[PDB]
Amino acid sequence: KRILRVTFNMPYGPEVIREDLDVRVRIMKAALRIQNRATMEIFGLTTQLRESLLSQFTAWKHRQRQVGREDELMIKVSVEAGYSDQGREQVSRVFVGEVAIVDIISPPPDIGIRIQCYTRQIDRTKTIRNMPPANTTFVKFVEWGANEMGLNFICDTSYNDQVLKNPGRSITVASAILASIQDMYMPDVAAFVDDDILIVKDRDKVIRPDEVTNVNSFVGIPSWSEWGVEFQCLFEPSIRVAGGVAVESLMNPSVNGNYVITALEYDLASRDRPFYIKVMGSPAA
Amino acid sequence: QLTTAIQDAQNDSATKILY
Amino acid sequence: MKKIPLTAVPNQAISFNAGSSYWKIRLYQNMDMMNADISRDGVIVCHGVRCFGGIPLLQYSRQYRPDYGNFVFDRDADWTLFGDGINLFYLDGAEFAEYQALATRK
Amino acid sequence: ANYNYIVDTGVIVADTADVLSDVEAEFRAALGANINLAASTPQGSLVAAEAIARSSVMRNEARIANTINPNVSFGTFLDAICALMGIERGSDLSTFGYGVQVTGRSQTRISTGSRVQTPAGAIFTVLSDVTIPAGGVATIDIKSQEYGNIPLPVGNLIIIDGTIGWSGAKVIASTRVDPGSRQMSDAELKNARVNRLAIQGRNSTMAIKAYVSAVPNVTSVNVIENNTGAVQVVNGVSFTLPYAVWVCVAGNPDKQAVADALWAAHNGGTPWDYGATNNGVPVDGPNGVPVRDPASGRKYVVKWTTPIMYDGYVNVTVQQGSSSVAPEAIQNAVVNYAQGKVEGEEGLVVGASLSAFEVAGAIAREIPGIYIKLCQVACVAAGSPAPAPGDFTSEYVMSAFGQATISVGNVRVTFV
Amino acid sequence: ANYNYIVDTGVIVADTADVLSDVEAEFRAALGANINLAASTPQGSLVAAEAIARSSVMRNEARIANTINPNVSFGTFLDAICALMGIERGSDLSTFGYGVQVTGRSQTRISTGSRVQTPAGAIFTVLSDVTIPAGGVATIDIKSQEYGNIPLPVGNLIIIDGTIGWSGAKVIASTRVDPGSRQMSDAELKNARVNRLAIQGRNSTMAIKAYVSAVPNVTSVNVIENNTGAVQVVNGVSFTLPYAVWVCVAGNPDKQAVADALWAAHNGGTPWDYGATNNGVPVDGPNGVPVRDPASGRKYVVKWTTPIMYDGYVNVTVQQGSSSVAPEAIQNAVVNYAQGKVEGEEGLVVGASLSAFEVAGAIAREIPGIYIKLCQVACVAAGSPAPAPGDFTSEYVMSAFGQATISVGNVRVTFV
Repeated sequence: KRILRVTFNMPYGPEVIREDLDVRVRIMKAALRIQNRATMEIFGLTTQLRESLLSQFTAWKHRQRQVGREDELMIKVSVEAGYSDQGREQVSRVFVGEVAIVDIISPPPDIGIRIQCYTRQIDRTKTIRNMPPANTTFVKFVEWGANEMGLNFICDTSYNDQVLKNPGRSITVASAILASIQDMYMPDVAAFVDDDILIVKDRDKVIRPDEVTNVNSFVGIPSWSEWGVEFQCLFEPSIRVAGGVAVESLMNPSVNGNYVITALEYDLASRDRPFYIKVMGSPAA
Repeated sequence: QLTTAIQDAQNDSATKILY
Repeated sequence: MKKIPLTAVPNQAISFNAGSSYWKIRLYQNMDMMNADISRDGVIVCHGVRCFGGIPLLQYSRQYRPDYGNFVFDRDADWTLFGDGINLFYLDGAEFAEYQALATRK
Repeated sequence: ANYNYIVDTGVIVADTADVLSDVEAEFRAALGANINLAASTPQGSLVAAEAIARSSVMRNEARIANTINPNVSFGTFLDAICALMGIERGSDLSTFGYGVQVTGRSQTRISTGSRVQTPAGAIFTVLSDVTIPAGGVATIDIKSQEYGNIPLPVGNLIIIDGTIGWSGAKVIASTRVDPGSRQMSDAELKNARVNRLAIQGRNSTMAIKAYVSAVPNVTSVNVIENNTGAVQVVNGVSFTLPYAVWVCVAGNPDKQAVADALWAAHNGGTPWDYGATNNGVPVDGPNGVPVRDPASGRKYVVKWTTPIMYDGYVNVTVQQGSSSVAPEAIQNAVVNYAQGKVEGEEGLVVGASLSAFEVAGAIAREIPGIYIKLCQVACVAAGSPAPAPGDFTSEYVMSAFGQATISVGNVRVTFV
Repeated sequence: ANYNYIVDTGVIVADTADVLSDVEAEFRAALGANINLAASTPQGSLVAAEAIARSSVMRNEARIANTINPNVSFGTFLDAICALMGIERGSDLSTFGYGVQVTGRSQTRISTGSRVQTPAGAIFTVLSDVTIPAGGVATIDIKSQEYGNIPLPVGNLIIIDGTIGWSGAKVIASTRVDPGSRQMSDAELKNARVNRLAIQGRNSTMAIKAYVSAVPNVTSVNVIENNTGAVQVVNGVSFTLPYAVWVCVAGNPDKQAVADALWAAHNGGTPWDYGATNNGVPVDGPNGVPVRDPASGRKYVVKWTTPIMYDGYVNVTVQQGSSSVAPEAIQNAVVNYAQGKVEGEEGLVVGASLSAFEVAGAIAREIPGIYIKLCQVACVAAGSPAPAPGDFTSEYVMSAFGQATISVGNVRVTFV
């Protein structure tokens, strides 16, 4: 019994959209500089709910007006998905981000909205309040970037003790910080933002050696790829991005091994068949 | 589809400074 | 003081970011008590900590110092009443120091 | 295959699925690579046995790994640890009422466990069969079904399970109601260990102050230690022996109570002193108060002094503000401050100097708006004529063994 | 098939193993008496596996049982024993301050600016500060590692700069805290436990020693008693007053904290004696650290001394036998033993005595098979040149007051 919630944050409070309404959330996260995205198709909206939500979602009041100094400029929405049977819940968190676009896909008799949320869409920040370090090592520049963005950081890499001259003095906004941390040292070590945690790590290392996920049940077949193992699965509320996987397949016996995660393809539909997550993984070292 | 990717490409090119 | 949700499962592992540290507590029923394996930032901290009400899980100083925090059970641990009746609370450095000062002069 | 489930960070206990898999792998390697390890087969039965074992031992070891740590111990282990400091867990007994009167008729026989009841619950079981004599009334012995100090007040016991002929039961005043006990919890044992540690983590003077301030009616206490090996003034009190400790207690508590507190907190070897003359009232005579040690019948004598009482007069010449106030309000504010009923400020405790500036501050904090022109203080001995005008000064300093008391009548308020 | 109990000499429960015969005799008389228990058979493999399992069970149980007593325990197991007596396990820290920085003009001295002193400094700046136009600023710094560090009072090296800043420096006014370090005291917790076996107690020589040792950065404490009060000299160090406690504290702790702990462990009314001129180095000459009594009254004086610093040398002659080259691990072993890292043999402490046999014993500890021939030691005061080869003898008395120290370069090793 799938349980999917879309929880907005508005002045009135959190208005949770449950799974009783036709909801369809397509999320795609990855270990890059690009903001992970979630498309949301929500049907069955009443007139009052539409007035409460769509009118709040806007791109104005920061271009033709001022009304902006901090958050509340755009509504931040989180996603809590999982399963529930025998009374126990499994609602994890699968996405946190701010809306940017809203449209309508289905006309009457079912007025269905389709919003587009991106992680860290608050790039309308204080244009870098604190100046970057003049000379500093990679780990300390990462710490400065995390502090500027307001997110806790996980810096686990072998390039931390390398000095830089002018590490990001052309940066204009908070979002460009991640692009810069990605720009320097891009054979392996790609930094990204997963929810509210900024992860800077080598591509062949697991953020968490103790949090390997043993996988034995797959939808379809766990296959090879030009990098690693690619496979789809039913929603397990224990698979993050950059996490370690311990694939143990039946159809393909030689894809077994330990892999790290590079991409993630959530497709959750409460009132439709697709409730799968697709994992791109590469060999872990 | 492709309109989603188009919207993504547009959102990439929005930052807080005009020049 | 942060309440860590629990599950009425005899053996479980809860993983969270609390107090600028990443904790992982594996609570399991051992004979007629509850034991916990506590790990912070990946590396293990303690194994098989017998759990009681009011006594911090991280007992020895270097595990909760400096300002690392601690975990406290309101009552004696019992997975049958987890979530509704028994809660595990996380205290940061200052809160745990104040709790220790309170409990060192009972 | 067994790894090392002991390691150094305490005992690591794996899941029974994992240990069963290890045992199954061992049996498969031993007997045959494709042996049927089904639970109904003899090899499967042996696997299940070796899986119940090799897990019972792991769980026992993890159960009693860090058992010498008193903070998180349990059961007999906690009892053994607590018995090192004399703390012993009690025994869970029950009330054992004897001689309970029973009224009936002829030769009615009361059987064991007749289960009488007190007016407020508390079912008691008869522990001895009896037969009523020709007089019609007899005595029985009852034991509380539950545990602890169950009350058995004098009154008419009601009968739950009564035979034919038994009229009633009464707790006559001759009944010996032997009380019971309700053991002691492990949390209470750890708590008592903490109490004993707090008691014995203190030095001489600190323990003196704590024990004698815990006594009721003790407003303040001044503890002074010579620690010089020379009869001299250290910082305000003229001692009389080279190695001694001097304690002054305010208030009007029970002399035996404060003496017992002194004795219980006494450091040892270092004797008390009354000081020199006029070094705090050496009450109870030249010889100190004797107390009986609760531990042994040997008595011990303790000496302590009450503060030199001083009567404090305060003259104020306040100018009335917009709002109307009565001089009784100022007098009561000063009296409350001197008694110490205000927050923050200690007041006129022993060894506290009497400052007109502090009195003016208290007067202001209780009565804002009025304008204070001049405040003066004066100190005299108790039961002496009030000081003449001009004797008042802006501040009176007091010794380490005196206490100033200000009454409502000692505050002279002038409305200028 | 037995648990040997070393009653007094080793205090260890030891497994006896030899359980395969017992397992074989168990299979016999239960599966019959004619069973072919020979190997290369299924029952033989079963018996071998069961015997292995039961030897492992016995070993694990013996180790867990032996963890109850020290000298055989390890992390989180010996620590239950330490916490039984309240000997704290112990933390880490690193933070400095006040470090001056002479620089160019309006340089942005940004956070975590890496700096380094002689012993691998690795010092960062806590928060970014911008240089004032005068050119002199003060920053607050922390240490990368979590070890007891002594920064030199001279600026040594910086890593990160905009090439405009000249250099940082350390001034006398800078606040330096020597930090505690995990345990590093891991094998010598067993040494420190015996000394601090009475931390939870007060008002005794052992309690005073335990508490002062518990004070951070106090490597060693010597506390004498004066039970026989007739001036004289008791256990070394002349005693001016008849009854007094003489305290010698090593390390580089904070005077206020050490004096507060010494006050907390006071013993009633026993004075503090640190005179006799050369006996120790007085902390503050006459009128030592005042401190404040927690039982609020007066400002007393706590008197202790610091040891006389000595510099030791070690001349070793070894054969480099058994075909194992070792050129400069010998001085590392010697300095480890002197610092007290070894288990059970506390090194050069305030009450130590530099022994040639002890040094040769430590060398034979850490590396056997070199056949030490000569291990002369001698020593001199804190300054002074080398004592010349004529002074190198087999022993130094190193009286109760004072403290020896062996440098890494003060050990000379020669191969014969």
